Amino acid sequence: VDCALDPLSETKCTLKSFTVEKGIYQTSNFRVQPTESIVRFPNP
Amino acid sequence: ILPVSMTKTSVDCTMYICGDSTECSNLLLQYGSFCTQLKRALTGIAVE
Repeated sequence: VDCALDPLSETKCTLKSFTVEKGIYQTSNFRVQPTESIVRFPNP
Repeated sequence: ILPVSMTKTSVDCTMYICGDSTECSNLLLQYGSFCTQLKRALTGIAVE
């Protein structure tokens, strides 16, 4: 099984079974990627 | 008076340890994944 194919695949990856019982499985986190980057060096 | 529940609390691995640090996030796992065990115990805290 792939560990990042589908959420079920990752749950199998973490609890380490293909016969996984019924329950809430926190796997990992997520933080939304930076939609944009702004840089302003101090501004004759 | 009886305190019955702590605050369920969790830590992100990279976001805490490295956040934006790509070098830290990369070098974290090669040094181990302690945060995983930290976190199962924390999740157990919460769920128990």
